[PDB]
Amino acid sequence: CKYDFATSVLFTEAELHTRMRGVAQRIADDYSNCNLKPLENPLVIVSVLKGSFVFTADMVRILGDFGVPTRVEFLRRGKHVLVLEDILDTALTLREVVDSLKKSEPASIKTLVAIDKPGGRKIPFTAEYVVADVPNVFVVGYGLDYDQSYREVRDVVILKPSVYETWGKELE
Amino acid sequence: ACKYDFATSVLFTEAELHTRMRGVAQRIADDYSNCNLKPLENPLVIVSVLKGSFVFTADMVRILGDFGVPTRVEFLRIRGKHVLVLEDILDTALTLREVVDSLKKSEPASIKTLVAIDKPGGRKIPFTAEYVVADVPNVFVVGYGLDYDQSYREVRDVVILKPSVYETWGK
Ligand SMILES: O=c1[nH]c(=O)c2[nH+]cn([C@@H]3O[C@H](COP(=O)(O)O)[C@@H](O)[C@H]3O)c2[nH]1
Ligand SMILES: O=c1[nH]c(=O)c2[nH+]cn([C@@H]3O[C@H](COP(=O)(O)O)[C@@H](O)[C@H]3O)c2[nH]1
Ligand SMILES: [Mg+2]
Ligand SMILES: [Mg+2]
Ligand SMILES: [Mg+2]
Ligand SMILES: [Mg+2]
Repeated sequence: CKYDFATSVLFTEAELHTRMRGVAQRIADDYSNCNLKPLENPLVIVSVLKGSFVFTADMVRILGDFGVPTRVEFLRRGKHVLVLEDILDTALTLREVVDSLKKSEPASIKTLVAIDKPGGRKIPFTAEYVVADVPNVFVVGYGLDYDQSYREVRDVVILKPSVYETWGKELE
Repeated sequence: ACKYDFATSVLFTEAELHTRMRGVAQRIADDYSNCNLKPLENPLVIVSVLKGSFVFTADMVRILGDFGVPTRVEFLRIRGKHVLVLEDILDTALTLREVVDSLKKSEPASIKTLVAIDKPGGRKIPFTAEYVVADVPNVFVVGYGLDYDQSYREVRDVVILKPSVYETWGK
């Protein structure tokens, strides 16, 4: 492949940004009757997990270029809150987090994930905004990690078992 | 001269910063090639500080990744490890000192500092960053992680903040 520990590059960096610009136009349309201004009424970004900091940094600057001003917060009333996550697999985290952003009842609350793994659900969750779908394969890159590594990968790729095995007999 | 409204001037852009970051990534590559940096085994621990360094952290770990500097991030808003702290702006250098001191009490292999914006004239205590992306005078800024009350972090460029914005807002 293009990398030396992958078998396939699912989504490149040019694809996600292109998709995130598309979703940004969707969020700019859906949030045009909210009167989104800096300070007074800026959209809130809830950045769950530890691997959502790459997607969050890219998204807040794509929404800003689409006139959708934001204010971020990290979790690792009268406000339209937006929860962001690197990947949506089992969907148990968001559900709790989403249901937990309601106890401080916001103006409105939707979810935005960069990578949706709809095939690995345990409870029926659906995000209003998804940048891309991926089959039930393990994909590192764009902040995603295998034991805290390979987050720095600009692309969403698939780690070769060898990499997962070669690291096996170093642990003990 | 400003490409915005909430600002009087544009000190540095997303393009000015990115080019400066590749040059600092190479030096990070030069000075860390003797440590034998490898994923999982011994990656370069990037300790991101504040809520604002998260932008500068997201772009810098993808430039250090281009030059072959694998990393594992930690956010503080390490034993026998090479730790590299990152912070958006360096002012009084107080916040940096304590974080590094606290980090020093875990005995990391090494430990240096990397900032995107340094305000050398804002020093309460003396402090030198091992790596620096840009220098600004003693003016209040926003953008690229630098915020005005949780706002303006989304600005792609580091800009000086207009006075009207926080005389009107600070009452
Ligand atoms: O790099 C990765 N590529 C993947 O495909 C993947 N799938 C799940 N994870 C791990 O899942 C945890 C949170 O995901 P969920 O809450 O959606 O289960 C996080 O702790 C992740 O480490 C992955 N990490
Ligand atoms: O948005 C901002 N624009 C600025 O120009 C600025 N100067 C100082 N600060 C704040 O002061 C802190 C300095 O921390 P140090 O002790 O490490 O210098 C930083 O971490 C910030 O909290 C700023 N925030
Ligand atoms: Mg996650
Ligand atoms: Mg993980
Ligand atoms: Mg050097
Ligand atoms: Mg390479």
